[PDB]
Amino acid sequence: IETVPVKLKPGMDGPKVKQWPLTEEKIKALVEICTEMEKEGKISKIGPENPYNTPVFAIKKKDSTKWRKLVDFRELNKRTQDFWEVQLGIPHPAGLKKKKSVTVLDVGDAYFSVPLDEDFRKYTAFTIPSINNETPGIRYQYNVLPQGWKGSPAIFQSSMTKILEPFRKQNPDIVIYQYMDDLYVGSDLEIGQHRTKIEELRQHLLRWGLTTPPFLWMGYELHPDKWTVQPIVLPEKDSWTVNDIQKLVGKLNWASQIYPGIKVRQLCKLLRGTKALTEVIPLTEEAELELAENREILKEPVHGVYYDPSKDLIAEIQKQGQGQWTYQIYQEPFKNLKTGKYARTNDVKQLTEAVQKITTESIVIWGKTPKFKLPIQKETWETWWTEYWQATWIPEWEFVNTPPLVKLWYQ
Amino acid sequence: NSPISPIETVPVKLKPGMDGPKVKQWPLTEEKIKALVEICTEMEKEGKISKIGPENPYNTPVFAIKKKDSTKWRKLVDFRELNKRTQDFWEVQLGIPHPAGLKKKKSVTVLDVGDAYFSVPLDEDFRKYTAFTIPSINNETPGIRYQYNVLPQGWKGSPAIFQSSMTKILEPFRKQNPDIVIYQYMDDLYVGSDLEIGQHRTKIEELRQHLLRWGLTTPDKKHQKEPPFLWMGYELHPDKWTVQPIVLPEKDSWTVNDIQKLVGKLNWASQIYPGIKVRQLCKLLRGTKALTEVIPLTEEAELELAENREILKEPVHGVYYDPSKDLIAEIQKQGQGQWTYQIYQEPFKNLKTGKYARMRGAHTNDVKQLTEAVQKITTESIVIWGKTPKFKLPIQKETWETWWTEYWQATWIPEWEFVNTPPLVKLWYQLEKEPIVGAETFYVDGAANRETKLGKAGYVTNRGRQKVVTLTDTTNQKTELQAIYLALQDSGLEVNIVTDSQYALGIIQAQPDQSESELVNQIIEQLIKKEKVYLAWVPAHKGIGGNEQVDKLVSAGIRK
Ligand SMILES: N#Cc1cc(Cl)cc(Oc2c(Br)ccc(CNC(=O)c3[nH]c(N)nc3Cl)c2F)c1
Ligand SMILES: [Mg+2]
Ligand SMILES: [Mg+2]
Ligand SMILES: [Mg+2]
Repeated sequence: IETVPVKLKPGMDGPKVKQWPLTEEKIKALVEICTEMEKEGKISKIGPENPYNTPVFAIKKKDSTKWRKLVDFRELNKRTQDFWEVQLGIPHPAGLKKKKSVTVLDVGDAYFSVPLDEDFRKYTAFTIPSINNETPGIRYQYNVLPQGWKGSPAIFQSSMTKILEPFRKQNPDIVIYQYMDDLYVGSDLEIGQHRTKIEELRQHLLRWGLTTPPFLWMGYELHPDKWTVQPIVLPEKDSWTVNDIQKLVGKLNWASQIYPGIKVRQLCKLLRGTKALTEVIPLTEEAELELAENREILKEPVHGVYYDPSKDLIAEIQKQGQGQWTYQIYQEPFKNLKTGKYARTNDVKQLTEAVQKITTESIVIWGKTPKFKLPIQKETWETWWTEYWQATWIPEWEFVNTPPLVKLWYQ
Repeated sequence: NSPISPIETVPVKLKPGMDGPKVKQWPLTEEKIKALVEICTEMEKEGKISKIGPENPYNTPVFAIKKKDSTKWRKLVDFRELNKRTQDFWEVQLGIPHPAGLKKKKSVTVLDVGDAYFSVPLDEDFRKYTAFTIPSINNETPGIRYQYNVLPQGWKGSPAIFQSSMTKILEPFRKQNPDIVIYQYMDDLYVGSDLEIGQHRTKIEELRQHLLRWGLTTPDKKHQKEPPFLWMGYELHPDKWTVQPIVLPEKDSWTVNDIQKLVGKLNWASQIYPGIKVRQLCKLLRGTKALTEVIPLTEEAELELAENREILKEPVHGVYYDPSKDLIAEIQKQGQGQWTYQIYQEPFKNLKTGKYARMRGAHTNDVKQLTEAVQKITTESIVIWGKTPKFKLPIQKETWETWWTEYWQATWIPEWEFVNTPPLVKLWYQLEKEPIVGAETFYVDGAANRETKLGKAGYVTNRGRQKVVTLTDTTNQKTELQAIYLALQDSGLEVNIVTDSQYALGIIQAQPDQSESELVNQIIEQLIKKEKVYLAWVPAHKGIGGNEQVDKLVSAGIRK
């Protein structure tokens, strides 16, 4: 089991990221987990000559009551990008998103049997903090491929290929894609048969010593062929006020930055003069046709917008109320690659659910996670997100307060 | 002299690509040279340093200093250059213990480690970089060169390597005495047990002997300090803690220096004295004079300072923490952006107090501020106690509900209850969801010339009114707000307003009750006086009726 050498992005040094405060419950969980990992040889205590740090958290597995350690390798991942993307890049299959069902299987346990390059171990340092700074934090580094580092599947790739070879050969129309600690397995089979194949796959994995409804933000399976447009939708009324038309024109105006063809000339003609907002304006036949044409446009996709693999994805999310959230993924603004809605607690719980759902979709569609613009105070998110987080990855995010009418225009 | 620990050394590197320091030694007075020879001879005998030859090419300057009314010489090594070239280490402490987080113990003992750094060995491979040279008289001949065998004073790695050494040394003691609490802080150990006083003193002796087996000396029973412990600006007593005495000077003339020092002391006091305020005192420092310039106290600053003296006239203490009980946090509004809080487990025996002021953003309301305060206290509690408090808040459940469900940001206050402690947090107006029948519709707009900074604000209305006011040294943003303000002034109790300013709309939709902008404050005053206000947006320059006509009105002479 010779290790694979790993270089950082030349000129970059390792991560030095502050450990965020943890509740006692989570500190105790982590101490217990890490003690067992240390015994098994997966990690080792380190001394102060290691200046590096990566935050750790504890989350709940599945719909299970067992604690799981989540390491936030976002920084290390950014600093090792030439390694896992250029050098050992896992290609992403375009057929996955076209399958009727896709099942997500956690294979993170595979990594702990593969030694980590000795010169790289230092960059995987992490700290278990104490309460009230009673004692210095407990410091460890990894001796094995760690869960959450994009390098680990990059390195484990050739092993995963051997593991999956008989299964892929016997099932040539099933698509299997690895992203970070998970496998995504898609078929066009009837669901019973699909699940029978998944159980078969599990047995193959089991033979390599990998002994792998849970979430509210997704079901047993994903159904990506189901995912279809969230059209900007225009209201339908038998009576129109000046205020209603003004609303409509504002919505159409902003719709026209995304969709070509959108016209408002005729609708604005109806607003000539300085009118009372509640005055009823009967639509002339011209305005009616303009409105009809606009509806047709909004039902169809946007000509000319394509994913660019050299560019980051961005996701924006709006709170719509009554447990509803809207979202758009783009790379250049107004050039929406995908829009949608997540529905049905508290605000922070629901938002973490939407984020996990949107990221999963994005993995399936592009093999990349978006950077989220989250409508919430930074500290509130940082305090609470781990209470509800169940994914083994963590997308990039930043915090915005982007009112007002961007919300109106998506529902 | 003293033991050097037989603990394993920490391996230490220079930063990649860099070599050790080679800084020239300056000639020294005969006096200083003689002092250093005596000092280094004794340090060498005690194993702290060793003689080396001209074979080692490294050097750091050395100096000797003896104070003017004193006979004791000291050696000073200037490790600035070695420090610049030494690797980064893990940070020593992410924070310091808050006394309110301490759990009360029957007996507490403080043990300070004597000559801490000098009792820990330095990595053998790194010692060469610590070389220094006592020069000969008038640098005629070769100097006497030495290197360190132990952690030097002022070297970058000493604090961290000392801490990790102490951590390792303590590990087996902790493993065998899980009941005993031992805080590590700098060269100190603070050691608490609930043992009877006889068995506690026995365990302290066992600890001292354990530490001695590892080359670390500590004070014996006789020399050990007794409570209350004066520690980092706190007093720690057997069943309470507080801040050390705060002296608030009486002065004819306050310097900026005096005012800065006062505010610092008041801020320190606020962690246990409830309701301390510093807002008016802080306002005085928002100038640009510095140091010894005299700032006259304003009346509001005099009133604030007087109220603080009253708060501080009699001692106040906090209690320690009991982990088997919930933490309860209460917050009150003190007015003008100031908030104060107390945290207790049994009413009303505070573990600690605090204040929150922060203006987040240009414009805000009390519901947002309260939420921010709650967030701050929540984080502080996780840090000090490892759990979140239950809150008691001066806002009705219905008010909170209306706000969060309608607001566009995700919010989540954890477990809380309304407490009727006026002033209560509320919202002071609300915008209509629908346009108002029988109300005049105003179409407002503002324009400003970027070159001249002149502008116009104005309205037209469906009842045929119009008005334009001229403005100077303004901006497009300000003119758009000026226009809304005009419409509010000139309208009756119910009014519909149509703006093309997303900026204005965003500000007003968030129901601000306070602003850094006087204009926004004037608009809020009007909004509260109205019975019904409907505010709507339209895109600019689309020939939308009403908006088109006010646009032409305010652009005249300003923009084409
Ligand atoms: N100097 C000092 C110092 C600083 C800190 Cl942060 C802690 C410290 O010792 C304590 C420890 Br260990 C544990 C609890 C407390 C709070 N005080 C007591 O429990 C206490 N009990 C008794 N008998 N005296 C004192 Cl003081 C402790 F004070 C001593
Ligand atoms: Mg305008
Ligand atoms: Mg303008
Ligand atoms: Mg305009």
